[PDB]
Amino acid sequence: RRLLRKYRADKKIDRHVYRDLYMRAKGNVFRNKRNLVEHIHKIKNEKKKER
Amino acid sequence: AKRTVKMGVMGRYGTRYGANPRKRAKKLEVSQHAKHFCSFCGKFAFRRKAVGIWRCDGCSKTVAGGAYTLSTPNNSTVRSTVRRLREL
Amino acid sequence: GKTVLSCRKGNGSVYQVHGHKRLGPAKLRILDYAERHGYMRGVVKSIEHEAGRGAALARVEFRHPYKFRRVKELMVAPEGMFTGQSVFCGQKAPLAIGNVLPLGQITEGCIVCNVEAKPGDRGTLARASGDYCIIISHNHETGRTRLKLPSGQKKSVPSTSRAMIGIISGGGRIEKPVLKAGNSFYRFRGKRNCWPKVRGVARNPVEHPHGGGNHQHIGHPSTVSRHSPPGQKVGLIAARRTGRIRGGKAVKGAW
RNA sequence: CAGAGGUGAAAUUCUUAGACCGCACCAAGACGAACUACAGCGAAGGCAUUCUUCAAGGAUACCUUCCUCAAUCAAGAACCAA
RNA sequence: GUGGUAAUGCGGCCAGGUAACAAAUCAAUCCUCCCACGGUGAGCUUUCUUUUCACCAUAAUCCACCUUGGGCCUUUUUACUCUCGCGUUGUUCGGAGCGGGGGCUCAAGAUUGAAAAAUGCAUUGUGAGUUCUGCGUUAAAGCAAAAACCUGGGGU
RNA sequence: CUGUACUGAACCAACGGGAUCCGGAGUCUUGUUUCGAGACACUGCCAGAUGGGGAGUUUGGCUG
RNA sequence: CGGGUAAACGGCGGGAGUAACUAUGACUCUCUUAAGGUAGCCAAAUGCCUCGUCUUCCAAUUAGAGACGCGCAUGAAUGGA
RNA sequence: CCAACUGCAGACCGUACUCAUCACCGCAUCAGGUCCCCAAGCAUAGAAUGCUCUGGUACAUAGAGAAAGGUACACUCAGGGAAGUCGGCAAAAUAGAUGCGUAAGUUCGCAAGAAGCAUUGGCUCUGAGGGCAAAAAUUGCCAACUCAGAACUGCUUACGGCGGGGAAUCCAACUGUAUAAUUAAAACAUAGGUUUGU
RNA sequence: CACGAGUUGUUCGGAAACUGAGCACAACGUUAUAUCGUUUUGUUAGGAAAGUGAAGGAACUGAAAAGGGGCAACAGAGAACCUGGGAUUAUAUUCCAAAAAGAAAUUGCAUGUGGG
RNA sequence: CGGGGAAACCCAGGUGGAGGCCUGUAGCGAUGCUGACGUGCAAAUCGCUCGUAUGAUUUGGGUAUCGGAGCGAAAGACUCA
Ligand SMILES: [K+]
Ligand SMILES: [K+]
Ligand SMILES: [Mg+2]
Ligand SMILES: [Mg+2]
Ligand SMILES: [Mg+2]
Ligand SMILES: [Mg+2]
Ligand SMILES: [Mg+2]
Ligand SMILES: [Mg+2]
Ligand SMILES: [Mg+2]
Ligand SMILES: [Mg+2]
Ligand SMILES: [Mg+2]
Ligand SMILES: [Mg+2]
Ligand SMILES: [Mg+2]
Ligand SMILES: [Mg+2]
Ligand SMILES: [Mg+2]
Ligand SMILES: [Mg+2]
Ligand SMILES: [Mg+2]
Ligand SMILES: [Mg+2]
Ligand SMILES: [Mg+2]
Ligand SMILES: [Mg+2]
Ligand SMILES: [Mg+2]
Ligand SMILES: [Mg+2]
Ligand SMILES: [Mg+2]
Ligand SMILES: [Mg+2]
Ligand SMILES: [Mg+2]
Ligand SMILES: [Mg+2]
Ligand SMILES: [Mg+2]
Ligand SMILES: [Mg+2]
Ligand SMILES: [Mg+2]
Ligand SMILES: [Mg+2]
Ligand SMILES: [Mg+2]
Ligand SMILES: [Mg+2]
Ligand SMILES: [Mg+2]
Ligand SMILES: [Mg+2]
Ligand SMILES: [Mg+2]
Ligand SMILES: [Mg+2]
Ligand SMILES: [Mg+2]
Ligand SMILES: [Mg+2]
Ligand SMILES: [Mg+2]
Ligand SMILES: [Mg+2]
Ligand SMILES: [Mg+2]
Ligand SMILES: [Mg+2]
Ligand SMILES: [Mg+2]
Ligand SMILES: [Mg+2]
Ligand SMILES: [Mg+2]
Ligand SMILES: [Mg+2]
Ligand SMILES: [Mg+2]
Ligand SMILES: [Mg+2]
Ligand SMILES: [Mg+2]
Ligand code: NA
Ligand code: NA
Ligand code: NA
Ligand code: NA
Ligand code: NA
Repeated sequence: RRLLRKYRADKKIDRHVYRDLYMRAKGNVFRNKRNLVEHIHKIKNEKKKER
Repeated sequence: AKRTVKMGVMGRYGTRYGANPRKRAKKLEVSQHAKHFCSFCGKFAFRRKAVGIWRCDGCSKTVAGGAYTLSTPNNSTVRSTVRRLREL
Repeated sequence: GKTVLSCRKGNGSVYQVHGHKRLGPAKLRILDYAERHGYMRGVVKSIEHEAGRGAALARVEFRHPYKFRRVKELMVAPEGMFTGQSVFCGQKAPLAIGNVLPLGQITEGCIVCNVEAKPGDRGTLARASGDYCIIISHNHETGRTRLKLPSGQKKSVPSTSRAMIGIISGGGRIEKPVLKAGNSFYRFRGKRNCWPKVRGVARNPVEHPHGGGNHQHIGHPSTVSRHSPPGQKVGLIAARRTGRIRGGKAVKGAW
């Protein structure tokens, strides 16, 4: 949660992504911090391709 | 994952009081711990405190009704009867 | 022999009401002049539970009729009474749940509770959770109202007796199995010292007519006369009948 | 006021502590006769007093809309007299 | 009496409030223990040992005023348009007003100083315990009261 | 008999007349505080039945 | 006197014949009660006879278990299973 | 007028000591009983248990000292393994943690730690699990322990503490209660069921 | 065992001064007999149980206010003090003497300064 | 929260901490040894073993109910050996 908060404050992810990852973090989707970061990077890569 | 097959909230009792007493108790147990619709304020926020005492989290109304549900059907029938009789 | 338990309880002693946390007697308003000739308007300030009682109680605030002061009434709350509700009591009060009217002003077929057996009783009939009376008919000549009590008996009272419109709150309580001796313990904690119950045949013949024997048995019929003295009047007291009731359950009580 | 009931005939049963029968009522619970039909409605099971009320369903009418959205079935689901 | 759009700031009688209340969870105040560093004393020293042990303290009561959490005000309020957003470890919450910006307020602590070194004995950072406090489920069980005190509503 | 058909405030009247009373706030009392019963059902005495609830007492003798 | 009532106290039968060999007895006659022990269960913590009979358990079982029921004297909120 | 000083005055009773293997009750300085607060270090899950700094103590009649026979909060025992006994009484046995695995029956909750199988030392390392600051997916500094996996190297299987297990029958549903001082049970209670009076 | 000592408080505990489960004086009733009963479900008693804020010309008079007087907690409520001492043979948040080692808080009365 | 599902719903993994739930301290009891002792440490104790240990739990103080009586989850238990 502290990671997601910091990422939202620095504008690395938007509100929709923050909310989704927040509910998935509460649901035991990410095993550690690096797992969450890699998922964030994957989201950002797909977003760049779409853009 | 679903944690019990049939015993829902009654799983706190283990194997200890008979299936039928557990089941009849369970209907009312589930009713008395559920959130009930508040006709004032339009939310599902009525919770029973003590037997018959129902308090809404939303509008902070307290309502007397029902040992285990918010309104007994006898109450609804009586209310409709009283409305019809007053309108007579 | 020694004193039977049922006769020991009459001494009071350790068998009296556990009333320390009780809020006080629940009553209608005093049948004063304002209620006899007009109506009094009240506000439900709180719905509260009290130890030993299934039904909910309502604290209703009225203005004093003769002084600058507030009067707080403690009533047995009908189902549906909510905080902030206006309660009208009196001769001219409208027909609505929670309002208190004389029985002659209440239409036949109406469901009522907190019913005065005598005018000014402040309520003695249909007060347990879920209970109510049904108004059967009025006799405008004799000024008496006939009603059906929760027991099934029909009783007539003066039409000046007041009733609350509705049914007593807290209904449905006896439908949930208790399941545990501890739950019975907590249920009777707020009432009186009457539990657990020891069967008379499990006692010794010194303290109970059913006591003794080399088997547990009542050695004589358990139906006893209405004229039995205390200490002998145990078992099935002046029973008209015994055994499993087949077909229609007859209304209990006197004729 | 001396019987009533019931049967092929009886008896069990009720009855001068008044039964049966008679008139007007009272209460409670069922049921909705005749009209009632090779008639109507409903997927089936089913459904008959009146009035007030809720959502529906079908047919018909159409120079309305639309454009293949259908037919029928393991699995699964809902209803179902006594 | 008086200021602020406001939250709110400052100089007989009647009705509320404090007193005043079961549990768990998670953070925790002091305090206890440990570790790091640095002083002071002691111990061991055949041989090793930048070592081992002890100590390094700050009461009540006051003044001023850098966080955590709760309540609230004002302002933006196309905030929730078809995957709404915020937030807890945790059972949530929002047009009956979420979130953002800027404020008001309460409760716990910080920090500054007065006390206070004139006293005491021969030091300034972390990690674990710890319920003061903060966060305002069993129940057919819903978990005292009063004095005293506080504030208002009316009136002088 | 001034109000009605999901939380307000209301007290120590003003006001109007007569010389402080008066009314505002009606007056009256073969009188019961009010309501419901009612001369019965409640008090005492007398009488009958019932009455292990309880008290007192008894439950022979001879006897391979 | 006359009704009611057993989740009141309680109660809940025998002897005398019968089926192509033997049996035992669906059947029948009878004496009889307030009713004649139903569903179940059993040598059961309830069975005298009794260490009952059969099976199983052991090298050997007055023990244990599973059966059987002529049940001295099982059995339904005196609650049965 | 009364809100900051200032002046004077602040009465009564309790207060030693003890609170227990010697201060109370039990005839007594009695291995019994008696409410509350503060509560350290290491091992460890730990207020278990073992040892220890501070505080406390060496007070319980002692000395000498291998008779038999005892008692023990003391052990061991070849071969057999319940043949002992009314009866496995007593004793032995099992044991922590982790992974795997787990039958009949069942009120679907359990039965279950069913049953069973395996592994755990010591050393030297490797990996994973964070916080703060200025494709920040990087740049420095730093703290707390855990879990996993290797190589090497040992065992005399080695402190404490710590279930034996299975197949059935009778009874009671269960947790409770109960003959202080011979009976703890199948007895009582219980939820549930029924009846009676009103 | 003998002799001689030792317990220091505005603030600590109690009481002055709260209510609880309860108790039972008065009152009334009962009893041949009070040495009995009722006595908190807001509350005694057929029951007239209030004795004084004010004023008005220094203590004398008197409105309104319903339900007598007490007791029951040394763990509930309540309650203004806390460190240092080279200060004892033994007491200490109780003792310490003008540099009270000292630092406070809090009552009750009085005195001044000032007020708007 | 992930996966299936036309729908009703189903299959996972995490979170959370319910229970007159279990192992086990203190506490509260007292099963067995038919151990110790049995002119005792003791007019009921000691050791090991054992039941329970969030509840119908344990406990201080206060308070209420007694001898033809009280109280009793009932043993004729207890009411100062
Ligand atoms: K020796
Ligand atoms: K040895
Ligand atoms: Mg009482
Ligand atoms: Mg007995
Ligand atoms: Mg008897
Ligand atoms: Mg008997
Ligand atoms: Mg029996
Ligand atoms: Mg019996
Ligand atoms: Mg005839
Ligand atoms: Mg007639
Ligand atoms: Mg007839
Ligand atoms: Mg018709
Ligand atoms: Mg049917
Ligand atoms: Mg006798
Ligand atoms: Mg003789
Ligand atoms: Mg038979
Ligand atoms: Mg048999
Ligand atoms: Mg046998
Ligand atoms: Mg046998
Ligand atoms: Mg057998
Ligand atoms: Mg029967
Ligand atoms: Mg002392
Ligand atoms: Mg002590
Ligand atoms: Mg330890
Ligand atoms: Mg220990
Ligand atoms: Mg000693
Ligand atoms: Mg000795
Ligand atoms: Mg051997
Ligand atoms: Mg060997
Ligand atoms: Mg043998
Ligand atoms: Mg032998
Ligand atoms: Mg053994
Ligand atoms: Mg299985
Ligand atoms: Mg098993
Ligand atoms: Mg295992
Ligand atoms: Mg049992
Ligand atoms: Mg039993
Ligand atoms: Mg059973
Ligand atoms: Mg238990
Ligand atoms: Mg038990
Ligand atoms: Mg005994
Ligand atoms: Mg029993
Ligand atoms: Mg002496
Ligand atoms: Mg009292
Ligand atoms: Mg007192
Ligand atoms: Mg004090
Ligand atoms: Mg338990
Ligand atoms: Mg012995
Ligand atoms: Mg006996
Ligand atoms: Na008898
Ligand atoms: Na009258
Ligand atoms: Na008798
Ligand atoms: Na001792
Ligand atoms: Na274990």
